[PDB]
Amino acid sequence: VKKQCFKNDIHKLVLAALNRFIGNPGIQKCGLKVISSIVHFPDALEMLSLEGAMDSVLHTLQMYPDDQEIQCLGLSLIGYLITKKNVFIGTGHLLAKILVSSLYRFKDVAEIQTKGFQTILAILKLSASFSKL
Amino acid sequence: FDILNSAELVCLTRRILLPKNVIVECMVATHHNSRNASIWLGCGHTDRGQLSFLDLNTEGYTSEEVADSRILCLALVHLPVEKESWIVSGTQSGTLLVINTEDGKKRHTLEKMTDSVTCLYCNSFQKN
Repeated sequence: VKKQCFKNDIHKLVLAALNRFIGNPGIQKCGLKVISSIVHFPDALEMLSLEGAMDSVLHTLQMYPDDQEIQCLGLSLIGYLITKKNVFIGTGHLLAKILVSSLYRFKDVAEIQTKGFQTILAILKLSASFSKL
Repeated sequence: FDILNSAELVCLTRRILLPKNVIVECMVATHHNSRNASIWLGCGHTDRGQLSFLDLNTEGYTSEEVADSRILCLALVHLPVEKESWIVSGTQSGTLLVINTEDGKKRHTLEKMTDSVTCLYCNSFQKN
Protein backbone atom coordinates (compact mmCIF):
# COMPACT_ATOMS: atom_id res chain seq x y z
CA VAL A 1 0.00 0.00 0.00
CA LYS A 2 2.84 2.42 0.83
CA LYS A 3 4.58 1.62 -2.47
CA GLN A 4 1.33 2.19 -4.39
CA CYS A 5 0.80 5.51 -2.59
CA PHE A 6 4.37 6.57 -3.40
CA LYS A 7 3.87 5.61 -7.06
CA ASN A 8 0.77 7.86 -7.09
CA ASP A 9 3.16 10.89 -6.90
CA ILE A 10 2.02 11.91 -3.41
CA HIS A 11 5.34 13.59 -2.58
CA LYS A 12 5.37 15.79 -5.69
CA LEU A 13 1.76 16.88 -5.11
CA VAL A 14 2.23 17.72 -1.42
CA LEU A 15 5.52 19.56 -2.01
CA ALA A 16 3.97 21.58 -4.85
CA ALA A 17 0.96 22.40 -2.67
CA LEU A 18 3.03 23.60 0.29
CA ASN A 19 5.67 25.37 -1.85
CA ARG A 20 3.52 27.23 -4.39
CA PHE A 21 1.23 28.50 -1.60
CA ILE A 22 3.45 30.25 0.96
CA GLY A 23 0.52 31.90 2.76
CA ASN A 24 -2.25 30.35 4.87
CA PRO A 25 -0.04 28.77 7.60
CA GLY A 26 -2.55 25.97 8.21
CA ILE A 27 -1.65 24.31 4.91
CA GLN A 28 2.02 24.68 5.91
CA LYS A 29 1.42 22.83 9.18
CA CYS A 30 -0.53 20.14 7.33
CA GLY A 31 2.20 19.78 4.71
CA LEU A 32 4.98 19.48 7.29
CA LYS A 33 2.94 16.86 9.17
CA VAL A 34 2.29 14.90 5.96
CA ILE A 35 5.98 15.00 5.00
CA SER A 36 6.93 13.88 8.52
CA SER A 37 4.63 10.88 8.08
CA ILE A 38 6.10 10.34 4.58
CA VAL A 39 9.80 10.25 5.54
CA HIS A 40 9.73 7.02 7.54
CA PHE A 41 8.33 5.12 4.54
CA PRO A 42 10.67 2.48 3.02
CA ASP A 43 11.46 4.42 -0.19
CA ALA A 44 10.78 8.02 0.87
CA LEU A 45 14.34 9.35 1.05
CA GLU A 46 15.44 9.11 -2.60
CA MET A 47 12.36 10.69 -4.21
CA LEU A 48 12.15 13.30 -1.44
CA SER A 49 15.77 14.30 -2.11
CA LEU A 50 15.25 14.36 -5.89
CA GLU A 51 12.17 16.60 -5.63
CA GLY A 52 14.15 19.10 -3.55
CA ALA A 53 11.96 19.09 -0.44
CA MET A 54 14.82 20.41 1.70
CA ASP A 55 14.76 23.88 0.13
CA SER A 56 10.99 24.02 0.66
CA VAL A 57 11.39 23.13 4.35
CA LEU A 58 14.12 25.74 4.81
CA HIS A 59 12.02 28.42 3.10
CA THR A 60 9.02 27.48 5.26
CA LEU A 61 11.16 27.88 8.38
CA GLN A 62 12.42 31.26 7.12
CA MET A 63 8.95 32.70 6.46
CA TYR A 64 7.55 31.44 9.80
CA PRO A 65 10.02 32.30 12.59
CA ASP A 66 7.45 32.99 15.29
CA ASP A 67 5.14 29.98 14.94
CA GLN A 68 5.84 27.10 17.32
CA GLU A 69 4.39 24.04 15.59
CA ILE A 70 5.96 24.87 12.21
CA GLN A 71 9.37 25.34 13.85
CA CYS A 72 9.10 22.10 15.83
CA LEU A 73 8.01 20.04 12.81
CA GLY A 74 10.65 21.58 10.55
CA LEU A 75 13.48 21.09 13.04
CA SER A 76 12.46 17.46 13.54
CA LEU A 77 12.24 17.00 9.76
CA ILE A 78 15.56 18.64 8.75
CA GLY A 79 17.63 15.97 10.46
CA TYR A 80 15.40 13.33 8.87
CA LEU A 81 15.88 14.35 5.22
CA ILE A 82 19.47 15.66 5.48
CA THR A 83 21.94 14.10 3.02
CA LYS A 84 25.61 14.47 2.12
CA LYS A 85 24.62 16.42 -1.01
CA ASN A 86 22.90 19.11 1.09
CA VAL A 87 26.13 19.80 3.02
CA PHE A 88 28.41 18.96 0.10
CA ILE A 89 32.02 20.28 0.22
CA GLY A 90 31.40 21.89 3.59
CA THR A 91 28.69 24.28 2.39
CA GLY A 92 25.75 24.58 4.76
CA HIS A 93 25.35 28.14 5.97
CA LEU A 94 21.59 28.59 5.66
CA LEU A 95 21.21 25.38 7.69
CA ALA A 96 23.33 26.68 10.57
CA LYS A 97 21.72 30.13 10.42
CA ILE A 98 18.18 28.73 10.61
CA LEU A 99 19.03 26.14 13.29
CA VAL A 100 20.76 28.65 15.57
CA SER A 101 18.05 31.29 15.05
CA SER A 102 15.26 28.80 15.80
CA LEU A 103 17.02 27.44 18.89
CA TYR A 104 17.79 30.93 20.23
CA ARG A 105 14.31 32.38 19.67
CA PHE A 106 12.69 29.45 21.52
CA LYS A 107 15.18 28.70 24.30
CA ASP A 108 12.77 27.51 27.01
CA VAL A 109 10.64 25.13 24.91
CA ALA A 110 12.09 21.70 25.73
CA GLU A 111 10.69 19.93 22.65
CA ILE A 112 12.04 22.49 20.16
CA GLN A 113 15.52 22.38 21.71
CA THR A 114 15.51 18.56 21.83
CA LYS A 115 14.55 18.29 18.15
CA GLY A 116 17.06 20.97 17.14
CA PHE A 117 19.94 19.35 19.00
CA GLN A 118 19.08 15.92 17.58
CA THR A 119 19.07 17.47 14.10
CA ILE A 120 22.40 19.19 14.76
CA LEU A 121 23.97 15.94 15.99
CA ALA A 122 22.65 14.16 12.88
CA ILE A 123 24.21 16.84 10.65
CA LEU A 124 27.54 16.67 12.52
CA LYS A 125 27.53 12.90 11.99
CA LEU A 126 27.86 13.59 8.25
CA SER A 127 30.44 16.40 8.04
CA ALA A 128 32.54 17.67 10.95
CA SER A 129 33.27 20.98 9.18
CA PHE A 130 29.68 22.13 9.88
CA SER A 131 30.67 22.77 13.52
CA LYS A 132 32.86 25.66 12.34
CA LEU A 133 29.84 27.27 10.68
CA PHE B 1 23.58 58.58 -23.92
CA ASP B 2 24.27 57.18 -20.44
CA ILE B 3 23.61 53.67 -21.73
CA LEU B 4 25.96 54.31 -24.65
CA ASN B 5 28.46 55.94 -22.24
CA SER B 6 29.71 52.55 -21.03
CA ALA B 7 32.58 50.20 -21.80
CA GLU B 8 30.28 47.24 -21.06
CA LEU B 9 28.41 48.06 -24.27
CA VAL B 10 31.63 48.16 -26.32
CA CYS B 11 33.35 45.02 -25.00
CA LEU B 12 30.57 42.44 -24.56
CA THR B 13 30.94 40.58 -27.85
CA ARG B 14 28.44 37.73 -27.45
CA ARG B 15 25.71 36.69 -25.03
CA ILE B 16 24.32 33.14 -25.15
CA LEU B 17 21.27 31.94 -23.22
CA LEU B 18 21.26 28.23 -22.42
CA PRO B 19 18.08 26.05 -22.54
CA LYS B 20 15.43 26.54 -19.85
CA ASN B 21 16.34 25.48 -16.30
CA VAL B 22 19.89 24.13 -16.60
CA ILE B 23 22.42 24.40 -13.77
CA VAL B 24 25.93 24.22 -15.26
CA GLU B 25 28.70 24.07 -12.65
CA CYS B 26 31.96 23.97 -14.63
CA MET B 27 33.08 24.85 -18.15
CA VAL B 28 36.13 24.31 -20.35
CA ALA B 29 36.89 25.59 -23.86
CA THR B 30 37.85 23.35 -26.77
CA HIS B 31 40.89 25.47 -27.63
CA HIS B 32 43.32 24.13 -30.19
CA ASN B 33 43.04 27.64 -31.77
CA SER B 34 42.48 25.96 -35.16
CA ARG B 35 40.27 22.88 -34.64
CA ASN B 36 36.87 24.07 -33.38
CA ALA B 37 35.93 27.00 -31.15
CA SER B 38 33.46 25.45 -28.70
CA ILE B 39 32.65 24.96 -25.02
CA TRP B 40 32.16 21.87 -22.85
CA LEU B 41 29.75 22.31 -19.94
CA GLY B 42 29.10 20.14 -16.90
CA CYS B 43 25.45 20.30 -15.90
CA GLY B 44 24.29 19.90 -12.30
CA HIS B 45 20.54 20.53 -12.47
CA THR B 46 19.99 16.80 -11.86
CA ASP B 47 21.80 14.31 -9.65
CA ARG B 48 23.09 12.43 -12.71
CA GLY B 49 26.03 14.12 -14.45
CA GLN B 50 25.39 15.47 -17.95
CA LEU B 51 28.10 16.56 -20.39
CA SER B 52 26.94 19.16 -22.90
CA PHE B 53 28.65 20.52 -26.02
CA LEU B 54 28.19 24.13 -27.14
CA ASP B 55 29.22 24.92 -30.72
CA LEU B 56 29.98 28.64 -30.58
CA ASN B 57 29.71 29.54 -34.28
CA THR B 58 26.22 27.97 -34.45
CA GLU B 59 25.03 28.32 -30.80
CA GLY B 60 24.25 24.60 -30.86
CA TYR B 61 23.60 22.93 -27.51
CA THR B 62 23.82 19.12 -27.34
CA SER B 63 23.70 17.49 -23.90
CA GLU B 64 24.47 13.91 -22.93
CA GLU B 65 23.93 12.11 -19.62
CA VAL B 66 26.95 9.89 -18.94
CA ALA B 67 27.77 10.19 -15.20
CA ASP B 68 25.93 8.69 -12.23
CA SER B 69 26.68 11.76 -10.09
CA ARG B 70 26.95 15.43 -11.05
CA ILE B 71 30.15 16.51 -12.78
CA LEU B 72 32.19 18.88 -10.61
CA CYS B 73 35.08 19.93 -12.87
CA LEU B 74 36.35 19.39 -16.41
CA ALA B 75 39.74 19.44 -18.11
CA LEU B 76 41.06 19.21 -21.67
CA VAL B 77 44.22 17.23 -22.46
CA HIS B 78 45.98 17.61 -25.82
CA LEU B 79 48.68 15.06 -26.66
CA PRO B 80 50.72 16.29 -29.67
CA VAL B 81 51.67 12.71 -30.61
CA GLU B 82 49.15 11.42 -33.20
CA LYS B 83 47.21 14.70 -32.66
CA GLU B 84 45.30 13.18 -29.76
CA SER B 85 42.67 15.18 -27.88
CA TRP B 86 40.67 14.03 -24.87
CA ILE B 87 38.50 15.50 -22.12
CA VAL B 88 38.42 14.17 -18.55
CA SER B 89 35.52 14.56 -16.12
CA GLY B 90 35.25 14.56 -12.34
CA THR B 91 32.08 13.24 -10.74
CA GLN B 92 30.70 13.70 -7.23
CA SER B 93 30.70 9.93 -6.63
CA GLY B 94 34.46 9.75 -7.20
CA THR B 95 34.77 8.32 -10.69
CA LEU B 96 36.88 9.87 -13.45
CA LEU B 97 35.49 9.50 -16.97
CA VAL B 98 37.62 10.05 -20.08
CA ILE B 99 36.02 10.60 -23.50
CA ASN B 100 37.67 11.68 -26.75
CA THR B 101 37.21 15.26 -27.92
CA GLU B 102 36.61 14.10 -31.51
CA ASP B 103 35.40 10.51 -31.11
CA GLY B 104 32.17 10.04 -29.18
CA LYS B 105 32.41 6.31 -28.45
CA LYS B 106 35.66 6.31 -26.44
CA ARG B 107 34.22 6.19 -22.92
CA HIS B 108 36.53 4.55 -20.38
CA THR B 109 36.57 5.18 -16.63
CA LEU B 110 39.61 5.29 -14.35
CA GLU B 111 40.39 4.57 -10.68
CA LYS B 112 37.38 5.30 -8.47
CA MET B 113 38.81 7.79 -5.98
CA THR B 114 37.92 7.81 -2.28
CA ASP B 115 35.49 10.73 -2.60
CA SER B 116 34.50 13.58 -4.91
CA VAL B 117 36.99 15.00 -7.42
CA THR B 118 37.06 18.77 -6.92
CA CYS B 119 39.84 19.70 -9.38
CA LEU B 120 41.27 18.32 -12.61
CA TYR B 121 43.81 21.02 -13.52
CA CYS B 122 46.29 19.90 -16.20
CA ASN B 123 49.59 21.55 -17.11
CA SER B 124 53.11 20.77 -18.30
CA PHE B 125 56.27 21.31 -16.27
CA GLN B 126 58.39 19.08 -20.49
CA LYS B 127 55.98 16.40 -19.28
CA ASN B 128 52.21 16.82 -19.12
